[PDB]
Amino acid sequence: SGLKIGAWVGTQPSESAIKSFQELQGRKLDIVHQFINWSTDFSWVRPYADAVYNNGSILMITWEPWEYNTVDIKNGKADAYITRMAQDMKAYGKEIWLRPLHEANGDWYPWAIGYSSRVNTNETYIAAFRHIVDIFRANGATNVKWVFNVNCDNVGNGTSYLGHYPGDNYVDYTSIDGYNWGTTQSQWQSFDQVFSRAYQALASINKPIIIAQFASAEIGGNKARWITEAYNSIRTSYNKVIAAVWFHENKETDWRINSSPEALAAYREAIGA
Ligand SMILES: Cc1cc(=O)oc2cc(O[C@@H]3O[C@H](CO)[C@@H](O)[C@H](O[C@@H]4O[C@H](CO)[C@@H](O)[C@H](O)[C@H]4O)[C@H]3O)ccc12
Repeated sequence: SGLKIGAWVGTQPSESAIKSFQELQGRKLDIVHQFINWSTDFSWVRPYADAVYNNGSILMITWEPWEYNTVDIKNGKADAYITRMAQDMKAYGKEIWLRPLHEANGDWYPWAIGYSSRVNTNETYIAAFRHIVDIFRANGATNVKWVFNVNCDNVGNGTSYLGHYPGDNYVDYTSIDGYNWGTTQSQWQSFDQVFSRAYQALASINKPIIIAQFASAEIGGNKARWITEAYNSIRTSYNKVIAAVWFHENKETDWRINSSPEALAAYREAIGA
C-alpha cells in the first residue's frame, strides 16, 4: 500500500525507454504513462503495452480526442472507433488505466469546458465520458479502469473541479495534474500550493487519487528541495493519493528529474524503496 511511482518518460515507452528511466531514478516504475490520440488504434499501442507489462508495470494511457469534441462523442459519431478500442483492449485482457478527455477544467484542449469555442459544457462532457464507459462495458472490457481528471487550477470560463464529474458509477480513480512553473512563463509554488485545492475537492469522492502529471521547473527556486518536500507532502498530508506520476520531458521547461544533478539526487532519495 506504499505510494506507487510512475512516469511519462518523455517518449513513448519502449522497453529501452522504460529501462533507462528505471536506471535513471534507481527504482522500478510501478506505472508507465503514455499519451495517444483518437486516431490511434490499439495495434499501435500494443508493442508499448507489451513492454510495460513485461516490465511488471501498470500502463496508464491518456487518451486525447483531438479528433472529436464532446458533442461528437456523446452523439455517437466516434462510436466505431471507441468500439474497436474496447474490443481490442478486452482481447488484450491486462489491466489498463485509461484517462480520456483529461484536464477538462482547463482551456487548452478542444474537449475542455474552458475551450474558447464554448462547445463543451458540463452536460456534454458527462454524457461523452459516460458513453465511452458504456461502450467499453458492453464489450466486456472490465480490465479497463477509468481515470477522471482535473487540472490543479480551473482555467477558462465555466471551469470547476466537479461540475464535469461523470459519477462514481463511471470512475475507478480520480487524478490531478499540475506543475510548479517557477518563473518560466508565473511564480514558484510548492507542491501544496499547486495541489491542495484540487485535492480538497477530490477528497469528497470515495475513489483513490493519482497525481497523473506533475513536475517542477529549475528556475525561480530550489528544485531539489521542492522534490523532497513534494514527496514528503504526498505521504504526510495527501493520504488518499495512491500514485505519483512524474512528467519527465524537456519541453516547455526542463521538467525532467535530471534537469540538474541536485534534482536527480533529490528525486532518487524522495521516491523511496
Ligand atoms: C495555461 C496552463 C495552466 C496550467 O495550470 O496547466 C497547463 C497545462 C498544459 O498542458 C498540459 O501540461 C503540460 C505542460 O504545459 C503539457 O506538456 C501537456 O501536454 C501533453 O503532453 C504530452 C507529452 O508531451 C503530449 O503527448 C500530449 O499530446 C499533450 O497534450 C498537458 O497535459 C498547458 C497549459 C496549462
